[PDB]
Amino acid sequence: GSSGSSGALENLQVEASCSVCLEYLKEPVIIECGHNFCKACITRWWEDLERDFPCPVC
Ligand SMILES: [Zn+2]
Ligand SMILES: [Zn+2]
Repeated sequence: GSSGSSGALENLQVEASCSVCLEYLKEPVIIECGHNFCKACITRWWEDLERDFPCPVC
């Protein structure tokens, strides 16, 4: 029996995470919009050279 693992009780550290899969990453791709996107995701949409395109999530 071991409790106390996850939670925001108290810790000096900030991190982000994808929006689609909601996975924890070290360096999330912050597109123009701002939302977080992982290579696995950001890629699914950024498949073509459609640089000019609105955020999918928004
Ligand atoms: Zn993702
Ligand atoms: Zn967005």
